[PDB]
Amino acid sequence: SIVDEFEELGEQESDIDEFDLLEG
Amino acid sequence: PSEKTFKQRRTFEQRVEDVRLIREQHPTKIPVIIERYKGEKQLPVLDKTKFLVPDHVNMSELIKIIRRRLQLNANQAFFLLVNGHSMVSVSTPISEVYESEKDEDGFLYMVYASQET
Repeated sequence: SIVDEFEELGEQESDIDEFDLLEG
Repeated sequence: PSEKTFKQRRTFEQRVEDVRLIREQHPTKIPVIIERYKGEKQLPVLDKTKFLVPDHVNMSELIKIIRRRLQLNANQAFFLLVNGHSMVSVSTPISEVYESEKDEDGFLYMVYASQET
């Protein structure tokens, strides 16, 4: 019932971002 | 997993400010925290614990909503304890329950368990 969202950096390309959502 | 209740995860001031915003944006709703009794063992965990309940909904109606969310058998025992203790009137609109049982922070806290004591 807790969520921690991590964004992945250094990811080109392009306009799409990646998040890793950890649900515990 | 998180072991912490809503009160242990949010400061008093954060909770007071949540209630103020909910009050201004939802004037006919009661903000209710519904958590599984701390050692409850028969009943499952609810997917979510934070709800806005319309003023007119009484405890009988709320109980049946939560039971259906928990996918309970009709025969399974379930109690919803408000501000610590079994509620005697189940016809009372939650807006009036709120007036007598709301926490100092402005939320209404309930716990569900397989028995009342």
